[PDB]
Amino acid sequence: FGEQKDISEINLAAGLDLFQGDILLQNTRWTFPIPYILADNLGLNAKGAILYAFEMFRLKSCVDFKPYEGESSYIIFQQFDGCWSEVGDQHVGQNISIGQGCAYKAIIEHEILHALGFYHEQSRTDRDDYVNIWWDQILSGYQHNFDTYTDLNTPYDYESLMHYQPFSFNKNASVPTITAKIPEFNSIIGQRLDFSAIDLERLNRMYNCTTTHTLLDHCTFEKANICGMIQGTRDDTDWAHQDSAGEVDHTLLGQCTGAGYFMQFSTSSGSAEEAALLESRILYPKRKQQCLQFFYKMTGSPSDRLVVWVRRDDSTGNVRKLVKVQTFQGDDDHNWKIAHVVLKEEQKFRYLFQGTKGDPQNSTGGIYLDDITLTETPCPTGVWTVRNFSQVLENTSKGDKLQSPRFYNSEGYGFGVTLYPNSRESSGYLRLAFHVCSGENDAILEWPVENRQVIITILDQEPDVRNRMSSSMVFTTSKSHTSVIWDRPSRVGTYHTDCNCFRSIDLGWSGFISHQMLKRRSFLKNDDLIIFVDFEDITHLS
Amino acid sequence: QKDISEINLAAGLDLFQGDILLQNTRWTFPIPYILADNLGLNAKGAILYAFEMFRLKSCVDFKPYEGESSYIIFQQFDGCWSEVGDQHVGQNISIGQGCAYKAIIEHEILHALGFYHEQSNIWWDQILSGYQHNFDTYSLMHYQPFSFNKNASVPTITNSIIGQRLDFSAIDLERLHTLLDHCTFERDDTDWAHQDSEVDHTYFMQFSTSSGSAEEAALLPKRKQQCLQFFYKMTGSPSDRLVVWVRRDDSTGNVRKLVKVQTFQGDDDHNWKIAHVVLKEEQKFRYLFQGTKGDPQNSTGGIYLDDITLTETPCPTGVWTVRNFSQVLENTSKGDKLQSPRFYNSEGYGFGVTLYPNSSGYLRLAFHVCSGENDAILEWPVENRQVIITILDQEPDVRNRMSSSMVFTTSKSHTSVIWDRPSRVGTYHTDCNCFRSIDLGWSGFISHQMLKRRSFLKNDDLIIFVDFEDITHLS
Amino acid sequence: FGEQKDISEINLAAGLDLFQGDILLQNTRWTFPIPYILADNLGLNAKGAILYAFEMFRLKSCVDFKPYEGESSYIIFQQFDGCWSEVGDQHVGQNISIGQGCAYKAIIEHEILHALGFYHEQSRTDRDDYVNIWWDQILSGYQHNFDTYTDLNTPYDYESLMHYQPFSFNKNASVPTITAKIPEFNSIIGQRLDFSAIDLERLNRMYNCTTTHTLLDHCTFEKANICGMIQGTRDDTDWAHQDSAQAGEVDHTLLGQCTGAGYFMQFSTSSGSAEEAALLESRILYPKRKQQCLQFFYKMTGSPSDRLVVWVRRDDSTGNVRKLVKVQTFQGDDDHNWKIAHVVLKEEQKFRYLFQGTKGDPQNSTGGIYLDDITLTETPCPTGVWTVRNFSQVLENTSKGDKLQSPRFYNSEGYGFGVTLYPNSRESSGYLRLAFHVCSGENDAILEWPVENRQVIITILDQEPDVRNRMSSSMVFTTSKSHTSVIWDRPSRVGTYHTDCNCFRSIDLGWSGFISHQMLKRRSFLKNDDLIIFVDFEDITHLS
Amino acid sequence: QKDISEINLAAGLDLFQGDILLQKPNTRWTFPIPYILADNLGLNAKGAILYAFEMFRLKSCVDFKPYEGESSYIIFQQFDGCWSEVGDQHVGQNISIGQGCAYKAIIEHEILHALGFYHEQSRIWWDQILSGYQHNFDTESLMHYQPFSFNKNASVPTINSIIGQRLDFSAIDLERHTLLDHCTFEKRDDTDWAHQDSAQAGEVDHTYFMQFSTSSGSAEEAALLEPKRKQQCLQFFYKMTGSPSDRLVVWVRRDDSTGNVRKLVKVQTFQGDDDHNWKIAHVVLKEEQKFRYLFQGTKGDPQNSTGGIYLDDITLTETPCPTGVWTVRNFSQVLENTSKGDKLQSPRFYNSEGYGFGVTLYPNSSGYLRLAFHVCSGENDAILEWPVENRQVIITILDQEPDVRNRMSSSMVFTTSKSHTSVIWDRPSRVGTYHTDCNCFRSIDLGWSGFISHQMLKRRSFLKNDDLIIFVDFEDITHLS
Ligand SMILES: [Ca+2]
Ligand SMILES: [Ca+2]
Ligand SMILES: [Ca+2]
Ligand SMILES: [Ca+2]
Ligand SMILES: [Ca+2]
Ligand SMILES: [Ca+2]
Repeated sequence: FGEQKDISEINLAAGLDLFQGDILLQNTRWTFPIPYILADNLGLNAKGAILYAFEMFRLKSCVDFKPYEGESSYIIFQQFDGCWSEVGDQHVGQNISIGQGCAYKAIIEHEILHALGFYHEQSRTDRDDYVNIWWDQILSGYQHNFDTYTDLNTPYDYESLMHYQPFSFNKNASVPTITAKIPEFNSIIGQRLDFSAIDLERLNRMYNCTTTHTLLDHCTFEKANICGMIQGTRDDTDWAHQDSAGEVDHTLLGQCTGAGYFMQFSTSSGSAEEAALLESRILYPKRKQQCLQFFYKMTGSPSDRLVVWVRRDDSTGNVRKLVKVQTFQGDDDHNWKIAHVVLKEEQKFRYLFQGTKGDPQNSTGGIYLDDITLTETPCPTGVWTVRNFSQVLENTSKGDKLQSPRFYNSEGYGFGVTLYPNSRESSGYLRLAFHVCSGENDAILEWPVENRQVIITILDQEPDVRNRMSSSMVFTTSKSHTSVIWDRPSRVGTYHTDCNCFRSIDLGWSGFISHQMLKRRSFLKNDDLIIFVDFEDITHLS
Repeated sequence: QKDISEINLAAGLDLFQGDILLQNTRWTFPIPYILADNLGLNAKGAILYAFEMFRLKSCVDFKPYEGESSYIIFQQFDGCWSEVGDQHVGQNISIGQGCAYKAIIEHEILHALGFYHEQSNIWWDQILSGYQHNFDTYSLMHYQPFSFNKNASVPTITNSIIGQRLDFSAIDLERLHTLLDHCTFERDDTDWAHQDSEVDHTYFMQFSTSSGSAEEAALLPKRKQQCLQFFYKMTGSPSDRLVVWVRRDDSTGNVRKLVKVQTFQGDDDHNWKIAHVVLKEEQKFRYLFQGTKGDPQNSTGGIYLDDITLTETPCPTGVWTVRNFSQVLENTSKGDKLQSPRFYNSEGYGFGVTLYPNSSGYLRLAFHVCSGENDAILEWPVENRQVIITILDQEPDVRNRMSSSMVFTTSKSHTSVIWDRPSRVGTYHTDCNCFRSIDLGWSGFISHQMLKRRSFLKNDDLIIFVDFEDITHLS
Repeated sequence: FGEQKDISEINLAAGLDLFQGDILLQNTRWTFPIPYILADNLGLNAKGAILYAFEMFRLKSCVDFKPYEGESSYIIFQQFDGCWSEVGDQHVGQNISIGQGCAYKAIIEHEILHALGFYHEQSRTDRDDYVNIWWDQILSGYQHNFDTYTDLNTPYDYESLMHYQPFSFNKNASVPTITAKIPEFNSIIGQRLDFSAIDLERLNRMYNCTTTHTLLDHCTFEKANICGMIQGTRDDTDWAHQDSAQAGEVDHTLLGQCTGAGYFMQFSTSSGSAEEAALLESRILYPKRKQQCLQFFYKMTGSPSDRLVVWVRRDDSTGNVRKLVKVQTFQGDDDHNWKIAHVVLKEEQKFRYLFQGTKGDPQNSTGGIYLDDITLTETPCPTGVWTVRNFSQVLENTSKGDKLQSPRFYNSEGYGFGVTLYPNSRESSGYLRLAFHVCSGENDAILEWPVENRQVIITILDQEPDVRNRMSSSMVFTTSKSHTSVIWDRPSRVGTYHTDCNCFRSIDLGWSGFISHQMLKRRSFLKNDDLIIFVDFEDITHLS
Repeated sequence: QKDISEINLAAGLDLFQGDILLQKPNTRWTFPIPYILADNLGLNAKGAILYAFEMFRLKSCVDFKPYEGESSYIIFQQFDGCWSEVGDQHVGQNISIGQGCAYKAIIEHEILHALGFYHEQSRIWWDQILSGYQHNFDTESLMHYQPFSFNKNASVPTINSIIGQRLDFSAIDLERHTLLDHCTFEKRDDTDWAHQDSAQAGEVDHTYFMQFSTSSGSAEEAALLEPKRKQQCLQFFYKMTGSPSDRLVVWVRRDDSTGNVRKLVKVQTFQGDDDHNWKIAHVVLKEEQKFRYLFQGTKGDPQNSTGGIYLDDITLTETPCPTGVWTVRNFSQVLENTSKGDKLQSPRFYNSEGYGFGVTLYPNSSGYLRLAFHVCSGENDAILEWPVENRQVIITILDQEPDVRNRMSSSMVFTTSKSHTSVIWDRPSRVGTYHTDCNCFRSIDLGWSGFISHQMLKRRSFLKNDDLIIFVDFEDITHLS
């Protein structure tokens, strides 16, 4: 794929001269939902990436989008030269361009923020206060892209998705055109992760947003009211709200004395098959599917059991009907784990955790919970936790590699992630690459695999899913990838002993994230690197 | 189970032909219906079960009475009766206590749909005085041999079929929504072979596993939910595997998106078997069987399929197949018993069936609740859950089936309360490592003559379906 | 004054039988600003208390209030029997009653939340999951006030100002009618401090609020961008940003409870040349009133010759922020603990606040200037501020009816006054008593006596840096000729002499149960073991 | 400072009566006069014109406002010479303020022409006039021709020591908005202020005076004696012979917003010391609604007091107060005892932005007094901008006359600029000389060697009480750029 280029490099290479690089110039605030059209010229990877960007907006703001219906104003997405947009609505159909390199989540989010009404962060009048502009290092004629002019009463943000990178319109790669007056920020400006917390604040103050479209419930256990959860009465005992005073919480990891709370069910005493029930408050879903994400730990007997249940409506408006959803079992890990459970609730319901004592005569520990989130989105297909990443990074040379355990999609395709901690082609970067694995389904499946989107995402472990800045990369499997890479691994795959399976050649972004960035933004919380991977058919957008 | 003529005689009624109230005349579907508050919750659940049978075997449909010129209201005021024919005005149907059995309910509804009795030799000298007019002239709709009878030693009508209470006969259905597909058979590496009687369960489809490479394979709605039923056999390696897949629409009108639904793994029972798979398809789709070779050298047989059906109904919560039932019925004295495996419902209650092949001249089934790993999250005593026990008619076409069924609702009135948490009221059995409740059921569930009568004992297998569902929402 | 009564007791004493104790049941959301009328029957203390409640709404939400002027829907405040309101926007007229005894901040805030559209927390459909109703302990014929009657995806709030106290409609004072299922919350339910965080979240979701009318700036320094502040270029050095991990350093935001987190600004005075300085400066701020209060925490361990100067830079009338004006000077002294400062600004045009540090004699200084927890609000600064050191040790070492007295403060007119604190209240076991008194001073000959129609507002500062999440306890009264033992005549006549001020103090008047000890220990009121009290004393004759 | 006739002669101009432009029924202005300050007009000249307009508003009903497109507007520009068109032309008309015309009395002259006036010139030493110019003599006043105007030989006047003054308007020039209150006293508390008639030796008025005695009664006994702009200056003369513990407090009572004036705000406190002479006080008021000023006298120690508090000559103007004030006692003795180049230095004064400054006085400059401004290092220096530029120095010798119509205060103005070198206005610790009296560096003095003549001081009331009172102002005018 190659290193992701900045929008200013793309539009310069495309021979454009729009105002401020990506802004085109031919009462101006939208009324939600914004009508959209994905045009036929727009490539399949770009269509998929645009719909992934819309899910981020719904998870983090009140912004929403719909297919066209004969409405007054609308956004048409097309594959023209360069990445560009027209700032604010303009009352008859406006056009966003995404083409020949623009198909990245953060670049599409950027072009949509222009259409919502935002200008560049560095375009504000008070740039001369926060950043230096090296005018002698800007390319000839392109100085006009650094001119200024709108009072939402908010501070200047170096993390803003709407900021230029240190090397924008730059005549020699050795010397940046922009530098921060606070030196720590020189490696922050022009990030391509996600919306900053100040970007979401400004979007919400401009559009009177007070709630998001796809977040139902969120609980870190840090308030004594336990987020309005309730304890069972028909069960033998109760969950204790503990305060981190030989264990640490996942919200703060014991870095704070007193602060830091988690729920515990002690398995070291009492009768076998005694249980404790923790239940949510009544929730009202707005989609057919939800993902319950939580962090848990087990140290007791292997026979101890954390079961996830739903109690849903009886169709008469009484929340009485139980259903058993997933079971987690005790083992030898003894560290905090991430769990995902797919719910499918179409009517009002509650989520319940049932801890149960398996062998209390041979247990000296228990079950722990922290950091719950419920979203109205699909759950990540594969999740890979690399323990002790800092030590992995210090013990590996350039071009040493780790491989995930084998994973499987809904159709039954097998796949995995290869991690190189010290990237061969990019010194000081981590390289992630995607490979297909042979499996028990290879005869019912189609080959070569095509039109499936791969989404790889490094999780920012921030407890509030709104403020997470997770790094993501996306691609679509195509016959144009040759060495065809995606043919049945049996014919061309390099055999591996650890799965008794054939792995395809791996085609992945050489620079996924810098080592410097990995250190910050809670990505390596607990020194665990957490990678999400999705592999899904997008042929229906064609 | 008492007869309708007995129930109405015991109620002290004197209706036309024993169960008709005499106060064009054909319905327009769906029939608008209202369930009265007086009507029992157990009766309401049984009435819904009867409605499902009507939709499955006939065009007849039932809808809530939001507004219509004519409709049916079900009452428990006095005995069991139904005015014959649509009255052009809202009519009335009575479901007497002791007549909640599904058969009795289907009978009353057949009168509302317009039927008179099938009999309408008669021994007039054996009839009760003052009831001879119920035998005047002018199947589920026939009198029993001892209807209005004065002396149990002699019948009023002459035999063993008449006044059956299984289901609609094929003639009752001929004289009168939820079936999608049915078949008796009469990109992948290899094909399934269509083969002839290695005897058919009804022709059958065979995928051979005795040759070639490992992991070679062969491939063969109006509501929200469906049940796929099929018969299968495996004789190859225990490594061999039958997989059930759905291919569904991607919403562009293209059935392409695969989803894996169930896997069946080879095992040492080499007989034919019955499987149920729940499909949850809300758009157009296909069901696919993937056969796959697990270890060809070790394998000396194949995978076989026969008697497929797909219905828009919930799959049975547990299924038990008692093998060599003729030999079981011979090998058991009165009060010898068999117990099913430990099944579970959606709420996680554990349960089973106890069978006593010699009850006199009847088989006896009884339901019991087993302790399970969910006993702490569950509610006790269990109430307002309906139990359905059914003996399957193995007839492959679901329209033609006359499956025996019985029903009851768990209630604090059942004492010896039988339904409290089994660890406190029940007794420990080593064979499940579990506590079993007292067993409650019917001493007369089916006659030994009946099991022989309608191919229930095909392959000498007896197949029992059991369901245990919360019906509190009807209250 | 006595103990503050609950709204249920006040209406029950008035013999009323309203819906849910305080609702009158004669598109239903308001359009801001809400038109209001303060009726002629409404007493002077109630008028002053209602205007004080409107300033809380403008600090914590987008709610705002304006004069009648002939609009179709308006709130009329009147002095009928009981404390009660209608619910929502009638669109014709709405009466809210601030009866006798209703004139306390949190009661007026409650009635205004009813008019904004809120019902009680203990009447929700899910309630029976979260609290127990002891039906045998309710008074005969009042059980309808605990019946169940709006879904915003918000959880059940025990802290809600809209929740009933444990003894509401109770037949026996020893047994509660309500108890929380989570047992810690039994002393939280029915609090009368302020809006909870969840109360404000629900108010803001229901009205599409994203900002507040009277907050201009806030900064705790916990983000490395220093909340949009900038360093000076014309000065001699820079302010550092320090992490509280070093021995002998501690941030005011988290007080080292967290480790590897907690930040403050430092200017070192332990080296360099005399009269070197450093500037730290705000973003460009746009005021919407004539007056502002800058509140910040500071500490000075350096030479008593070191100086912290607050400056403003304001617009020159060309639209360029260039004109400097000097505002306040703070000097080094021997109290090395954290201190609270308040500086009044009077800016009518866009401006920037600046802190200048200055090194005086670094030859003999081993310390420096420290800053944390800045806030700027469009409200008048507190007239007097009293910090009681080691309060937990004071509370343990004092007996019942021992006392402490504040320094002597002055109001704008020049009246001298102070606060008397009794840590272990005589009349209210487990409470702290605060009481006001007037002190003789150098202005007693120009001032009017007996002092009447002035309003006293006493507040205990919650110390939470983000002003939207403070739950400060506040109490109010108006000086009146009825107060006799007249208490408010010139202190040299009616007072007693005190050797500590060489002055005369009036008889002290206030609330014996000002706050419970359990409440002070729960929230940030005793942060660092400093208790911070604010007091105000202003003329409200113009509301008459 | 040169005369206007010399400035227009140096420009080589030949205008009607030397400074009137004639462009060709009855014409006369209707106030306020609309005006424009042109972009070509230098920064010192813009500031000097605005100081001249405050004199018009302080002394007359004349007023000035910005352009609104009416038929008549006056545009001020930097052409050659100082000149004007007499009276309203009924169209836009121009005033020229050339190089050297920035002095207030020259601007006041050109404006008097714009209002409509002619010189008092009337039927002169013809043999002393420059060849050809004789027509400019055809037929205290500011407009009166200077004695040496249109003169061929500096040894002899053409036209005695009063004529052609450049102080201010005479009373007669005013005879041909910003004063609120004025009193010379000549026409809840414990006791009263005594109106007193100067009948006791050693107790004489500054002009009758108001007296609060401190030699009897109890301590802390008191007596009380009780707008079109946002800001006002209360000027008064006071004296305090009593205890150093005695106080004079200035208080304001303002409208409470019901229309009743009851609220009291403490404004300034003045404290007794061992200077028993009359002092001049300035108190800034900031009143936007109706109000009363109050003086509270208070007895500090009646057991160690043999005197009192005295007040005289109150005035209240809707203008900023003077930034710094200096009172040179016994000037007549100073002027006799000093030689050429002996000096006195003012106490350090601070503007609103915090720049430290002062004045140097040389009493014998020949026969003139020399005043010069300097910047002093102070506690703010690190935070201030340097070199200081675009701040306007005004130095004024107050004519002590209590009625503000009758004052003729000598005033000079300049604007700090990088062009001033010997840059004089850089930070005094870099470019100045250190002094032990202030413990501070002082920048090089810049000012006028001929600020006023010793003759002019005697004629006016500047030397009342043998006090010379100097006012100084140092304010940012960058916004006029
Ligand atoms: Ca936690
Ligand atoms: Ca067959
Ligand atoms: Ca801090
Ligand atoms: Ca600096
Ligand atoms: Ca008096
Ligand atoms: Ca006088």
